[PDB]
Amino acid sequence: GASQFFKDNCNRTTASLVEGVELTKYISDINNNTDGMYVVSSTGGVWRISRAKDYPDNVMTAEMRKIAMAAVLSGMRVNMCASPASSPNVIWAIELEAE
Amino acid sequence: GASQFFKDNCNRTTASLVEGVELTKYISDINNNTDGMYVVSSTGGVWRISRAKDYPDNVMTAEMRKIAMAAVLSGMRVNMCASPASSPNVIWAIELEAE
Amino acid sequence: GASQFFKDNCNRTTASLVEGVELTKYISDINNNTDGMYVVSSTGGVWRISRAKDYPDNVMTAEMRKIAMAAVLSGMRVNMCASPASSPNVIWAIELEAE
Amino acid sequence: GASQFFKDNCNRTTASLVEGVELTKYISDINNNTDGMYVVSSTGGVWRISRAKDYPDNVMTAEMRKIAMAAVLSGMRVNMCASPASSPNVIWAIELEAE
Amino acid sequence: GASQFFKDNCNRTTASLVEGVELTKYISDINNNTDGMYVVSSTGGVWRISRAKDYPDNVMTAEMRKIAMAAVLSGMRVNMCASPASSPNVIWAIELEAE
Repeated sequence: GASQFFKDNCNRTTASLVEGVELTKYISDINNNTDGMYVVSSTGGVWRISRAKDYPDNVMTAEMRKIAMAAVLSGMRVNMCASPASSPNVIWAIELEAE
Repeated sequence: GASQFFKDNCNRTTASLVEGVELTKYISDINNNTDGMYVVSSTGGVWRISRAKDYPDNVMTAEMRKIAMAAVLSGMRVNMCASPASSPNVIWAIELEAE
Repeated sequence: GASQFFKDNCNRTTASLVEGVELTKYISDINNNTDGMYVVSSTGGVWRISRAKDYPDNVMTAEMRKIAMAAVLSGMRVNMCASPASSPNVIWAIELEAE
Repeated sequence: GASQFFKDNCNRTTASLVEGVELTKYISDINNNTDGMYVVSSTGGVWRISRAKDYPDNVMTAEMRKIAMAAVLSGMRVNMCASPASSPNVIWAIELEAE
Repeated sequence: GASQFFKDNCNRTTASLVEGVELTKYISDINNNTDGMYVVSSTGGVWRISRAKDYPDNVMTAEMRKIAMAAVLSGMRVNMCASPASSPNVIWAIELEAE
């Protein structure tokens, strides 16, 4: 489940905390309208991974992409801090968990 | 099979949707007349991977290459949104599926 | 245990050595007040990974991220040289340990 | 075996087609006149991996290094389009095969 | 042990050949006087991985880090061309072996 750190850091934002998600699809799309990176959960949820060109969020967002692909390949679950009202929703924090 | 999101997104374009493709070869070529990144399926179909030097699509196309190689290395299948307006067809979106 | 080298180099700083830690979560966060990369141990301790924009520390901190993610995915333990001057404590050195 | 596509593209070059090669060593060297990336086959052949500073071949050559490393670590075979009469030979195209 | 190519290339320098090293720790350190990337063997020896800011040695030094981490993670041995001038000795060339 979500570490207390992660939980605490999400609640103080107007985002929703999603725990123990299994990601089953990883999407790269450069079509004009959908241009971006997406993940889909086992339950059919869809999320957009945040993007950023400038330091330092270009680092965090790169790692988000690494975490998402690692979850899909290995079946490890993730916890997410994501916007609560949109389709697809956007990821603002993600936590890869071994246990 | 392809997620609904992925399906929906490809259906809005001139491109066609290819599902359940097993990629078995990954190619990098720097000969000027055939320069490019390609993948080959178990049936011998060929696709070119999109490239881009500018942000943000240089990010998405880097992720397409990562997805392509992951699929070849692990046998995991992919869903593609490919444009038939070039030989080989060009990948505009790709979906890695565990499930 | 930490190598002699690591041990000795951490001793000559104002930070503390943490040995044989099992990392079980890896976090990327772009929320306003939490912006960064974090790791969580099997014992619920939390650390911030250092970051740097310019050469050569950009290389070192990139490797810290690769090491931390490798530890989470493989169960390999780490040794850390962390400064407790911040909360969460910040990693100044990290040692991946296998065989 | 080399895909038909890969064969045809090397067929249209001045190179040699090298099939079913097992790569067993991966080398990085920064010494003055031997500097470069090289691979060695199970039977002792040596090839230099092409390098390039400029887009788009900087992308292709990075992918060639990734394919080389993957073949070494996983024992997967590669097909090459390479110079035939030097030592080391240079690789102009490489195909990673799961098949 | 080392390929003959690797041996021949090291022997043209002031550096020394070290063979069949099993690396067991991988270190990233940004502390002021110990700022760099290091590896430690099963035998307890320590080496510094070369760093480079500009093309083309930034490519080769990036590959050295990749090789070093792979060795630690997989237990695969390396051969190194290392200069005894500095302490710890500096890796100028490295060869990952599979077979």
